[PDB]
Formats: sequence, C-alpha cells, structure tokens
Amino acid sequence: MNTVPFTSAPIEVTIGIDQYSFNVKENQPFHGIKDIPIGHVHVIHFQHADNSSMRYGYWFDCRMGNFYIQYDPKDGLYKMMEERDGAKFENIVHNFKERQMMVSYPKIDEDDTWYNLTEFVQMDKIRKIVRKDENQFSYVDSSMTTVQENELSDPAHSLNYTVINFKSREAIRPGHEMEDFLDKSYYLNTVMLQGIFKNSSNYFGELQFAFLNAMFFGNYGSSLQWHAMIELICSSATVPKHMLDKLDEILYYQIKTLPEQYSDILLNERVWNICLYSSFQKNSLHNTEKIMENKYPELL
Amino acid sequence: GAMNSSNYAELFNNDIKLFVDDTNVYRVTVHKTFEGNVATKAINGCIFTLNPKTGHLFLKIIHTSVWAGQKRLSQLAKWKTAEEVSALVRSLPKEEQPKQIIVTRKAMLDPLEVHMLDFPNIAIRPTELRLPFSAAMSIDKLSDVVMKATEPQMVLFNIYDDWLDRISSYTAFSRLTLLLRALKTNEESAKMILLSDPTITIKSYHLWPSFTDEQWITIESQMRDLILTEYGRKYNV
Repeated sequence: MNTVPFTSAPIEVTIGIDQYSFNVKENQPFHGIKDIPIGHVHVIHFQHADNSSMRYGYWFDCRMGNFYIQYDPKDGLYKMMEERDGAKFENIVHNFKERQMMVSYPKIDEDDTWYNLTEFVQMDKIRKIVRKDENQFSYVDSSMTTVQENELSDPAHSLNYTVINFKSREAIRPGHEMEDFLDKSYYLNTVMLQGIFKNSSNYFGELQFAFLNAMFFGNYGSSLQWHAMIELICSSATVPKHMLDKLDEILYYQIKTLPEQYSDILLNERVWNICLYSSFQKNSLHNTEKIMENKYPELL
Repeated sequence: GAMNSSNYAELFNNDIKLFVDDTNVYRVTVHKTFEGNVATKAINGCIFTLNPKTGHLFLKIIHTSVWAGQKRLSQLAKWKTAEEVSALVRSLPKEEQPKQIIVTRKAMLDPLEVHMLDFPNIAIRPTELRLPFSAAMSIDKLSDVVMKATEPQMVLFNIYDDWLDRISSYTAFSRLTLLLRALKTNEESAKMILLSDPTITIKSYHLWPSFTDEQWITIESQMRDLILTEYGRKYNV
C-alpha cells in the first residue's frame, strides 16, 4: 500500500484521490494520502476553494516511483514531483504516518468500483495520450484541448486521443461509401482495432481514460472522445461477443459512478438514444440500458 | 451554410454551382396483388442536376434495373444519387467542377458529403428555398427520354432554351421556377396555358415554346393566376 506525501497545504482546496474527495483548509496540517492500492493507476486532483475554475490533476502509478505533492506559490498550483532518494522518501512518509497527518485511501473491501473504471487503463498508454516524457506521471486539467479539437492550439499541452471521424477517408473505403457509413464494422475492426489500437484492451483503456478525464476535470474534449468510441462500437453490425459483453460492463460502472447532478453536461442525448434504441447493438447492452433507464430516464 | 432568400443573388455569380434534386430518382406505382396485398412497381427515374447560371441540366436517367434485388430502396436512392453526382463531378474537367453543390432535400447532405470526401473544397449545402424541381417530369421531352430509357443514360439539356440571349440568369431562373411551380400545382391547366395557341411551337432543340418577350409576359401572368386560383382552392381563402 503506497503513499503520496504532501510537503504542506498552503491554500484551501478540495483534493480528490480517484472517486473520493476531501476538503483541506488554508495551512491545515495535511501531509498526504496513504494506503493507496497497488495494481491500479490513480489520479490525484485539485479544485482551489478561491477559484473553482481549472480542476487539474495527476495520473500516476506508485509502482513507477516515489511521488509527492508540493504547492508552487509562483505557478499557483499543487505540483506532483518524483523523489529519487528512496531513504529520504521512506523517512518523510514514516514521520507523517507516525504523526497521523495523512488521510487513508478509503476503500471498502467489497468495492470493485475503481478496478471496474480502470480495468484496461495502463500508465504507459496515458503517457502517449499526455506527452511530457521527463515525468513518470501525467498532468490533465479542465481546459486542455484534444488533437481533434485543435484541427477544427499549443500542441505540447494537447490530449493526443486517437482521432475518430465518421465522415473521413479513414472511416470510408472508396466504393463502399453507403456500406461503411451505415455499418462502421470495417472502421472499428480493420482500421481501429487491427490497425491503430492492436487489440480491444488498448481501445477500452482509451475509452475508460477519456471518461475519467471528462468526469474528474469536466474536460469537454475527453467527453467527445468517450462518446465517439461508444458510438463507433454501437454503429458496427459485426463486433466480437466478448467486446460487447465487456463494453456493457464498462459503461454500467461509468453510468453508476457519474454524479446524478452532472448527467446534463456529461451525457450526449443523441449518442445514448442512438446507442440503446436504434443502433445494431441496441439489444447487446442490457446492464447499461437498465441502469440508464432507472437513473437518467429524462435524457432518454 | 443554408441557401435562402437572403443570399439568392449568389446563384447567378461566376462561382460554378449545381442544384441536385433527388425527388424523381426512385418512382413507383402502388398496386393490389392477386392475394389482395399491396406491392410497388418501380418506373424509370432521374437525377435533376442543374447549373442555375447557365441552364445546363445533367439529367441522369435511373433505369429500374438499378433497384433489382436491393433492399430499403428509398435509402439506397439517396446513396445512388450521391454516387452519380460524384461520378459526374469526376467526369468534368477541373475548371468545370462546381465550387458548391446545393441539395434540395436535407436527407441528401450526408450521402453526398461522404461520396465527395475526395473533394474537400466543394461545399455541400442545403437550401431553405422550396424549389419545384419535382415537376421536371411534367416537361414532356424530359418525361419522354426517362420513360423510353432501356439502360442507364446521361442526357444533357439547356433548361432555359435560348432565353439567356434576351434575359439575365436571375430572370431565367425566376421564369423556370414559376413554370415548374404552376406545373406542380395544376399540371393540366399549366400545359393548357403553354400550348393553347397552336401558332407558337417548341423548336426540335428546345423544351418550351418559342414565345416573344410580350407573349412571355402574358404566359407568366397566366401562370401566377393559376397558382393563386389553385391556392384559393386548397385553403378556402
């Protein structure tokens, strides 16, 4: 069970760790988060109490180094950093733990929510979408635009999600215009799965990462990417049975976790109505259709 | 974006553009079967592709063989229209290709956009105008070449005959839309107005009669009266 110590908390802030969140007061003696489950990616996220604009945060995996948070009064944010001195780090964590200045990652033993939201998400895939190769962790915030959003403006600060565009030469084989537009199976199976992602695990990893950035930062471009990757599957007549069964589980846990009050800004009416009621896969997402009907019947 | 009353002069500028109307591509007669069920029989159709500046009409005849063994024909008819328009653009020399294609029905936008991906600089636009191009099959010579076709065929016409020798494109398009509107509202009365005087004939190389400027004013009046008389019937006003 790993630890992310905090040097201090000089400004009042709401701190998230995965699906959990804690209010910290200005100069409150808060020195970090302990008992973080090994085996998953995690995200540690911030919303300042004095400017609730720019939610921002860091994707990390404690197996890939010793990470801590330190407030930078010049750039005005909580920064993740790596401590390369193992013994210094162990000595910092031991003191803070002894003085009980740390919150405990509050996982219920029965609760598989975080595994279910991150099953296919790998740090090495995050680092290719979010390019900053000198760090082993990845900064994301509310305002970062996607490569697709930038085509339609600082490329170093972009989310490099795989571009999906249903009216593009990539999506449509010359001479199969109607077939490929109405049945996206060749775009899903040949171009995206065999071609770009190499397997369904990588495709689901990107879908799950996009949802989490949409939910935790209200990143609009991430929300567009999440919907595009769902629509591409639901709009394909030919999808492996194991992918459909897995997609229903993935979406069920995403819909279960979404705050009820953000359904209006995080769910696209057209995509969900099309996916559950008109698409080729309208009958293949039983768990997702039941939770959507019971939790968000207004949207439908 | 959308072509409307506000940007109407744009039709007659020097940027090549085409209107595409798909309303006569998939045409059927509905009839009873021996068992008392209902079935359709397709008849020959056409794509109405018109340069509103020059009057050049690219009439692609759609022979009933193109539907044989196909499902969801009303959906296929939009894709076949977009395929044939795309093939027409590719067949034209670069300096003759349109800069814009305006579809008369919004259901043509995606099919045509997808078929024209190779031409990203050709704007595919809808229109708010209610154009009467469905009445193209009330022009006897167009109807005749469609019904006689035994195979797919492209036939080229000038829908304005020689009018541009005497009037502007704007005025010619206004005359054409008023003639088609009349033919659409009351075909029998419109055709009666056009042929009532046997001394005025249709040249072999023309679609419409050889009216003098003064006779065109009388005809245009008679067409406006027909449209109002018919409107006084539909609506009880």
